[PDB]
Amino acid sequence: NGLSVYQIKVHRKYTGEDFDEDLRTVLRRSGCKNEKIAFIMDESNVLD
Amino acid sequence: LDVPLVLFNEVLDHVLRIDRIFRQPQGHLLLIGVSGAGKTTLSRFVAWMNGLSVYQIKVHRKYTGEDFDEDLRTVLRRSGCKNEKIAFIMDESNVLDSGFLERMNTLLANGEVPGLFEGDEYATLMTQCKEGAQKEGLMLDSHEELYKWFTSQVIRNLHVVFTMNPSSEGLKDRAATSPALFNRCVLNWFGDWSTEALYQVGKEFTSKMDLEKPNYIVPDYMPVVYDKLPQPPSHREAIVNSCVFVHQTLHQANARLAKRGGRTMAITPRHYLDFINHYANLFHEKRSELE
Amino acid sequence: RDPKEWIPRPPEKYALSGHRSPVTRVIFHPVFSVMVSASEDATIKVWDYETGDFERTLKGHTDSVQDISFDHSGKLLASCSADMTIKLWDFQGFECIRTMHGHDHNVSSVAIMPNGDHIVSASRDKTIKMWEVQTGYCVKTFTGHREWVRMVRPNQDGTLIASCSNDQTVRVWVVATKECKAELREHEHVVECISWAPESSYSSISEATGSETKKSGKPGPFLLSGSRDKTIKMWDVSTGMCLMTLVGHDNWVRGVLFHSGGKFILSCADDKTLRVWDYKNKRCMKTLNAHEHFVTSLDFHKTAPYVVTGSVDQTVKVWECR
Amino acid sequence: KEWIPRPPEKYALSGHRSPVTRVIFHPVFSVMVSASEDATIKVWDYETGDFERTLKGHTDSVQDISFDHSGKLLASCSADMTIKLWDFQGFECIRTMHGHDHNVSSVAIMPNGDHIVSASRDKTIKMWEVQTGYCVKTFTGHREWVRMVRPNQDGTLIASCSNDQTVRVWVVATKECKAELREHEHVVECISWAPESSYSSISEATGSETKKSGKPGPFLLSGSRDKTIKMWDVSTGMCLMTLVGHDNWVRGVLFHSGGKFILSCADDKTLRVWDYKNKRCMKTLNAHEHFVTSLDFHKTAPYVVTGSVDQTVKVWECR
Amino acid sequence: FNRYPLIIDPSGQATEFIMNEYKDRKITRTSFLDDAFRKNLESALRFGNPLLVQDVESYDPVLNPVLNREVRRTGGRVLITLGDQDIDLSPSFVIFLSTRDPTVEFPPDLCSRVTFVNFTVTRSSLQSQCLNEVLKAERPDVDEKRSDLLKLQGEFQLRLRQLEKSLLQALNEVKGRILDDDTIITTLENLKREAAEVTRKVEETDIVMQEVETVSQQYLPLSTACSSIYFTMESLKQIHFLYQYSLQFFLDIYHNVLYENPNLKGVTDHTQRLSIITKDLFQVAFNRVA
Amino acid sequence: NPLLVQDVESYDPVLNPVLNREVRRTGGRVLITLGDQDIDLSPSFVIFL
Amino acid sequence: DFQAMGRIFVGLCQVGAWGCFDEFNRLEERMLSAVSQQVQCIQEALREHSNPNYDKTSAPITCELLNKQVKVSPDMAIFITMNPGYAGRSNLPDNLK
Amino acid sequence: MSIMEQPLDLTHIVGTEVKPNTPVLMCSVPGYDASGHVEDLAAEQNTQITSIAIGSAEGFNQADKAINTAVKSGRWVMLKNVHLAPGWLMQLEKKLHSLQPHACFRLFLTMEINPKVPVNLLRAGRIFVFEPPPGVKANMLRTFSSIPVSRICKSPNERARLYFLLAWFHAIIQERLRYAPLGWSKKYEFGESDLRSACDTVDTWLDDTAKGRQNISPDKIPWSALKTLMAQSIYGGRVDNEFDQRLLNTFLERLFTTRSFDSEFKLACKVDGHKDIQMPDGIRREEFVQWVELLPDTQTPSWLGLPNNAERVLLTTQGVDMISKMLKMQ
Ligand SMILES: Nc1ncnc2c1ncn2[C@@H]1O[C@H](COP(=O)(O)OP(=O)(O)O)[C@@H](O)[C@H]1O
Repeated sequence: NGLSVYQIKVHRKYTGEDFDEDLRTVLRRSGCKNEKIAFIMDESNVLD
Repeated sequence: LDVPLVLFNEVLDHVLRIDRIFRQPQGHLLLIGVSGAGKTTLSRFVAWMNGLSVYQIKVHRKYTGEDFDEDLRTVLRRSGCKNEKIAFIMDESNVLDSGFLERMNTLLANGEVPGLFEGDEYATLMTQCKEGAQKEGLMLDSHEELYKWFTSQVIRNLHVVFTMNPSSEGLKDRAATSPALFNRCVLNWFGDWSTEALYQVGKEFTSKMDLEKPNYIVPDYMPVVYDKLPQPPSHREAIVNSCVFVHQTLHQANARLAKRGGRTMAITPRHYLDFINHYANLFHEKRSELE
Repeated sequence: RDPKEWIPRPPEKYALSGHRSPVTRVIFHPVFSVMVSASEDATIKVWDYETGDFERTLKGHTDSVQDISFDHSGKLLASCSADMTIKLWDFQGFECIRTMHGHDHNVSSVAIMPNGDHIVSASRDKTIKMWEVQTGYCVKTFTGHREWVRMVRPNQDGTLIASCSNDQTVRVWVVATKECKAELREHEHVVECISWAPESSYSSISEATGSETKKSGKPGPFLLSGSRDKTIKMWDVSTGMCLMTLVGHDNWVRGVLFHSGGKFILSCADDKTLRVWDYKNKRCMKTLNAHEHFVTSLDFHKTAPYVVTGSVDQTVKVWECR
Repeated sequence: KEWIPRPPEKYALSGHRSPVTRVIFHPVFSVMVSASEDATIKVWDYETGDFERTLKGHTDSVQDISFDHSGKLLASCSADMTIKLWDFQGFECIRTMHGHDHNVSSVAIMPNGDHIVSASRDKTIKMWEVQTGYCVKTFTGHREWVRMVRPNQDGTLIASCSNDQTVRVWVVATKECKAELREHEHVVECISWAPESSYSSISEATGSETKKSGKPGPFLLSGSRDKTIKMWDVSTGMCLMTLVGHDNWVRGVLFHSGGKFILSCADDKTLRVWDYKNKRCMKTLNAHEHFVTSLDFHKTAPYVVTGSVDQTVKVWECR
Repeated sequence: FNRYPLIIDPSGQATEFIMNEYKDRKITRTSFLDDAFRKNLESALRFGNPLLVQDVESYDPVLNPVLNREVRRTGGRVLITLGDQDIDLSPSFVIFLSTRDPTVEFPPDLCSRVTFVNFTVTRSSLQSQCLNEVLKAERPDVDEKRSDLLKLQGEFQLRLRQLEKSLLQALNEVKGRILDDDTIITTLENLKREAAEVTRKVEETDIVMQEVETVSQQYLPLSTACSSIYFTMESLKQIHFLYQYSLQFFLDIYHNVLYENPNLKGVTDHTQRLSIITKDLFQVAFNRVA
Repeated sequence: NPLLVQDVESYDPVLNPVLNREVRRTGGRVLITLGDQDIDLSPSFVIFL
Repeated sequence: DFQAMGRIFVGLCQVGAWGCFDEFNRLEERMLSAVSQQVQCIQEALREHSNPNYDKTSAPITCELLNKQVKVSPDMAIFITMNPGYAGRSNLPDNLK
Repeated sequence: MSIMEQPLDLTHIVGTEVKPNTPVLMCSVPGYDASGHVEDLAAEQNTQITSIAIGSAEGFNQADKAINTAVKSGRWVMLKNVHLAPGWLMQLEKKLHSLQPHACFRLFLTMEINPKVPVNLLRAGRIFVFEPPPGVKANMLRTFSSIPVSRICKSPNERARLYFLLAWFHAIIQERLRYAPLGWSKKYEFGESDLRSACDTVDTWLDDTAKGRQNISPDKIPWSALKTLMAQSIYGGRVDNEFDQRLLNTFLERLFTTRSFDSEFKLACKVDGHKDIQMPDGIRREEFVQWVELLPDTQTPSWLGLPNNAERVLLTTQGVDMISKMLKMQ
């Protein structure tokens, strides 16, 4: 469909601030740059 | 770094001198000597000893002032914000423009470049400095004392090493184009390898070679080249003296060739190292083939 | 056979099949009555389209060959492959005279500039590079695309190059000064193919789109862009506006080009069909069930009435136009 | 077309460790396939003489290999009493049909591309299915070892040559030997039928009279160890012409793609091209230092390959 | 060489010699003026391919770790840090730097990092070239005779060396005593008879080489004059910067005086032709240079 | 460089592309996108947890 | 530079005006060399305008200035005023003089 | 050394002795250019030539495009004042080396004798030095070779005599520059442009006076017009000294009079103390050219009106310089 797949790269030090930065990146790309993005995330990526 | 080094007295003296500066705040070095003398290798080794991280700018044909500014921003961010001890080894061949010298002068003297960070870069620098001050236990909010803390961190952490060949006119011009290069930098005159250094390198490298001749007759008029050569020299000592004489002969050869008006290439200690390596390899090969 | 009105017809002339892998691109020799087809088996087979007989295979590429092009004289052939190399072929002796490295990833397009002294190539490292034919040196590097650049094509005089990328945009560059003249972003998917408008179609395009005659007399270079949203769009490079959108393909458009007379548009897509577009009325005249699998490329002979299409079914077909 | 091999060569491919038994051409790709006696089938690129791959699934010496019309399958027979069907897209054995006691000599896929024929020492010719793998009908009537088997251009007629001096033509539908030919001086070894491009060229070459239907009828040929090559009429069963002059036992025979010349190999270490309509072409061309085993003619390309006992495969230019 | 060489050959003969020596190793000829020099360098470093780089006056400082051999060995690999990315240095890699400018100046660091190999034109080599050229122009049969003689002498000496080495190897590889096995005696007799035949061939080639030499003695003064003329032309740069003349200039002068000489249209005497050639050599050298 | 990684109870979710073999061929043979860096995968690599 | 002088020349050619360029040697030597080409083109266009066979009913005389065809009026002229005694001023190339 | 005195035959050298891969470097002393010579050569050979003046970036672009086109199409390329771009000259030399141009391709690089010209470029190409002709005889030979034959031989038969007088005046004026303080007050730029302007003036005024007649009277030639124009605009324009202008007026009034058509007219008086240069009696170009070619080898400053000792110190200095040059390359 032409969407750009985005997946957050979590790790042991992945905290809320990193997740907020990833959200800011995705929202900037998909709202300012008019980019279609498929934000794929798993339940294991929900650390909080 | 997996490069073999032959240790002589001057090497120990120079590594001690370099180690002295790296342990001082705002300790910058100005190493002066012929290329291939080991200035960069010794600086990297001593920086490894003291925990410093060696940084060198990757200059190329298309390198310009903006690339140097970006490299300076990277070095300053690592040294000040991240509290990292960095040895900034920079050579005279890295100076493609006088703006490089202006930035270097300001950084060496003041410890910061007032206009290096601007706009988005300045905001990112301030955020990183706030994080670093929080990490160090300081509570700093306004930009002024944050920048002051960054400057203090850079002064305490960043060490700059300058290596350049001994050009008299070049030295005189650099004494004015970069005044902080001669006031904020400790000048170490490495120079060329001395006759004693050449003799020690030849003795150490050719030690594994046999070079033993019990029936060697000492000539009445010994062509002494190394002053501290023993009066009844052995065969090995004579061989090393001949090697030193060969190097000095190339020096005199270039002197005479340049006197007439020809184009000469500089003879470096790397020439002597290649000479002794070739001597060892040829000796081994010829001995093996003859046997 | 009106010398500027023929269109391909359903009954094929030949179905040439010697490739062991999907045929990537097919081109016509500008001078000789011979044909060149590149495929994914790292081979460049050469065919004659008058009698439909295989002639010789040009090998030397390690991985799949993605594009091939001829210079104006037809004496040199430039091919790019998936092994990150560009090879220049002496088409008289059929030997590879020069191999050019420097791209960091798959090189998916190549084109020889109209003067014949430079080679322009696009690759997956999001860059477009220019190579001297004589020395093989990389002399320019057009950066700015955010994704894999799929095609690069110079205009008639070689002063402009257009490119399409996976970033769903078409960029028009200036060869002399490297600047990006225009950024044509209206496709809703990845742009597959591009093509420039010949000067014989300028008046037809102008009177079909209703564009008033400019005081200069030059309507402005026109460009096409087939993309994966199953649409073909005609652009005005001078103003950056999309003159028309051509709808009717059932799948991703793979190749697009003008009739040499500049009266129709020929396009092929993955819907297994080759379509003839009457851009006068912005509608499709003829649909040809070209191949039994995806159709990857097409070419239209400048003078002779022949159309050739390659396909993923490893078959090259020659179409008589009547 | 007047394609004729020339004494100079381009590549002498030598990768086999055992004598080569047969060589064939791929229908569509620029691929040449050679079966040898080391239980392996090798794949070559005759255009540039580069080794490509080997298919080492067989147990004993591989005897005969054959493609189908599409060239997507490769049927192989060996002395291990089995017929292996190879998938030429992935080059992996997909079906190994068993039975057919004792050494299997020949194999062939009829143009319909759904069934296989095979000849063996057990004095019978079997009929297999590509899709399933069951031998459905068995051909009996040969009293000795059947050497070569070759079908027609539309999957209806089959000829089998054997040591019993008989070349019996068989029918798919009726399974009856409608034509039995026992006239050769010594062992018959190789057979090959006539393409439709040469049917007209036989009328003025022999003077045969057309029947009421007007068609000259299907045509035959059978080479034999008696150093004589003889072409036969399938419809009638009578002799057209006997080609004589080979020094040693003949092992392979086939027709020129243009249907004008006769080109064959034999144990005389030489390749011989013969004309029959006018008896003008009698070119003798040495090919290998030892016995020459098999050969093939490219349908469209000007290339011919020959396999020999010297473990070498050679490619000749046609000019 | 220990340090990687930097070749200086204005004539370009050393470059083609290097390309021919490393042809079997797939040597790639690149340049510092190529924007894709980094990619070729990294490919050669990773895959161990010989590399020849031209236009060294535009030297790229990215080669500094490669020329200095600043390798880091860890995990059995040899890591070279070409810029910012690590590359496994294959031990078969070698790089040659070349330039066509004999007057180019190099910074002292580059002078330290490379071994200078200078291909200058000597008086003896130029005399030999001029003598061979005049022999080919005037006495082509003698020229081809001399070429065949040189090839034969080279082949014969190689055969003699091989026979001597094989004789030593045969005497050294015996598992016991010579007369114990007859095959050793067979091999020794074969080697000795081959050596005798090759020595006879060497002697006959030597006498025909003697006659070839004695017919070429007449053209020696012309070659000496040619060498003197060229080395006078080369020294004309001392009185003016504009008097820069290459070897190809003098070679073109020689070719013109040999083959494109009007004064040789109907003259067939060898001595007369030689005198005319010398006189017109001086005249044409002055006319073109001045 | 075969690797052995202990303490898998604190698994680091960065090996997921490596463990899933999420590679693509061509343009450098086997390419693995470890995070944001397009690493080139060595066929001799193996990891034990 | 070359571009500015070319544009001024285009304006003077189209208007039909006299261009007096004082202190002409204050330009760089390379710029003077480049400008010599445009001056020569304008002078050739003027010269081919003066031949008797030219007729005003035919196509007007044009010259190539800045990659454009610019009509050259017969009334225009180029005058340069220089002080050659000032050290540091550029030396006009021989093709321009 | 007699070839060096003749005018340079660019046609033969360019056609035969110059390979297409070798650029034709034409270095000239200040005051001389080789552009006109090459344009004339291309015109006489009916060869298209692209002339580009180096000094602008778009100039470099056109130079590159023209070279690329010509190496394939076999045309000629001119690049003038290339001494102003030494780095681009090195780049061009590197480009020229790896090149296989057409058989008829020729590249002419017009520079002056400048120490900044790269040495590798000088070695790559063939150098031709353009400078003042060695003497009066050579100067008249060059002047007569430059002017087309059909241009001198027009309808009036007196045009050839006027052209010979103009050539002699040009040679005398230009050879006086070798003696800088004596011949003139400063090194004036008397060159081919002045000669061409004077020739055009002579043609225009002779055509205006002689309305196509085959012959004209010697007194009917517009002597005053030619004298005034050549003293005020053509040759006297460069003169900024009143005494240099007086000398030019003296030469013009001595040469350009109706007495110059007399059989006993004296071009110079007492050159060696006894002999003097004599006005040729011919009426066509060939006779005057033959007279020029018959001029004695020996030349003294008395040919120019200067004292014979005006060249003594210069000759001594040149001899010492020749000795030093011979001793500098031993
Ligand atoms: N004491 C030494 N013994 C042996 N080799 C040395 C020594 N000092 C320097 N070298 C050689 O010099 C090279 C590095 O020289 P470097 O320090 O870069 O020169 P510079 O001082 O001009 O920067 C190394 O490859 C090393 O082999």
